[PDB]
Amino acid sequence: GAMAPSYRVKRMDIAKNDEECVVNAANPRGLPGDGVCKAVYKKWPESFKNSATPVGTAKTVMCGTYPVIHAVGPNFSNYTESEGDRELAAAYREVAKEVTRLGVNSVAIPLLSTGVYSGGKDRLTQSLNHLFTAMDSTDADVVIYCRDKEWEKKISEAIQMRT
Ligand SMILES: C[C@@H]1CN(C(=O)c2cnsn2)[C@@H](C)CO1
Ligand SMILES: [Cl-]
Repeated sequence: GAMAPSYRVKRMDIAKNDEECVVNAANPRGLPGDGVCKAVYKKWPESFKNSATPVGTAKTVMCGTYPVIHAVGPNFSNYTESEGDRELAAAYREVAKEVTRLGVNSVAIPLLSTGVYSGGKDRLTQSLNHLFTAMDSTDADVVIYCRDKEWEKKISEAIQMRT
């Protein structure tokens, strides 16, 4: 575990993370995809061997000894708000199980079911709160990666307000 488990946020490419493992915002078919998924594919393509997994699940594949946790959030274009919410919370629960199993002291994590899976809605708060619900019982240092300047501020405020 980390001596004083923390949450942090950085605005940069998660492929340049300084953590012991990464969470990919994966598609269910293990395809290179776009956005975070494509950056992850470029950096750790070996981690896409048999990475396909259903919505609401996480599947870890090693790139060397570096664990890539492929977490499949729902595409809110396809799911109802109710069913998508349930699957999004489930994907993060599976990430917490994998982070725990791996014994890492840190993890780099993107906000699942944002961007191309958001169904054109702002899901920062929904996705971040499911992240916290799953990760709060873990003792890994969590570093959230984002790309938007306004999202960085909102995530940073949400972290700071619970300390
Ligand atoms: C891709 C990231 C996250 N994001 C969203 O998910 C989104 C989608 N519809 S409203 N907001 C926007 C802030 C753009 O930057
Ligand atoms: Cl960058």
